[PDB]
Amino acid sequence: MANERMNLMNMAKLSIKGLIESALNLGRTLDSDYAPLQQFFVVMEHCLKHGLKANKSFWGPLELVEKLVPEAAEITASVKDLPGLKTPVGRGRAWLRLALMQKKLSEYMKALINKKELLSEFYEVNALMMEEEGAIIAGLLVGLNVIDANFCMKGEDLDSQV
Repeated sequence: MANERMNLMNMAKLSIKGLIESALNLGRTLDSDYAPLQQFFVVMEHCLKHGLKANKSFWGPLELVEKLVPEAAEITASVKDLPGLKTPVGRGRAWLRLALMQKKLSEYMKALINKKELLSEFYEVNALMMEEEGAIIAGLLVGLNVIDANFCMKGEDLDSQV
């Protein structure tokens, strides 16, 4: 279990660094078609599912966030109202994308890992989010605050000068 954690963290380090470097080279707003970003969401999900106690999957832990950081209220509500979103895993995926758009993911993950008593309801004692790897990942996520992503309508696609 301690090895699976280290592998996931090394997987996260690589995805975070690749996303940041690639996005900076690209220079424009990112959306769902951006492969380095799709990789980040998948790795982040694998990290959040690790050591989950045997069902909201990783959505369970993400729900606690708004109680620790009020600002996460709006996106939490948004996902509970997303058109056709029917599964917890789906809500967890939409929540991650909106958090990345808000440039708030590091803040939300740091708030969670710092409340292991609450997290224990959802994770085993040796889960990534319950261990040191989880804390390193939350710190590494701060670099993603530079990412400009929009998973909805982009104003630049609609504008025209009269």
